Amino acid sequence: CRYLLVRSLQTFSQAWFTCRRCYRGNLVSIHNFNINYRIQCSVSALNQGQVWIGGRITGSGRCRRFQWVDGSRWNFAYWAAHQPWSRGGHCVALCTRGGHWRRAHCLRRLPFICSY
Repeated sequence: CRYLLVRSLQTFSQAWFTCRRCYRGNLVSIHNFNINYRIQCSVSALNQGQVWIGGRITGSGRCRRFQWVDGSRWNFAYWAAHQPWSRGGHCVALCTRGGHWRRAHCLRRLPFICSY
């Protein structure tokens, strides 16, 4: 799997289409700790505090489940302390320090990681 850091600040919806349109790929799915760490290393030189990953919440009410926008199975999560269930939104952002994930409102411009 290859990861590409796009430093331009885009909303989550803009970032997913751009990966598909510019790089023929998707927002990164993260299936284990080694990938999370490799990405963390790739974003450590970002002055931006958070990056978009391909994680989103789907469904309603009690049937709320996490999904990858590439459709792969959700088998790993590296949540920050007090994350998720924070009500901060339906999209997932990786913290550039420590690689821990946080919920963010999809209407935020962040850098993002494509996988290809």
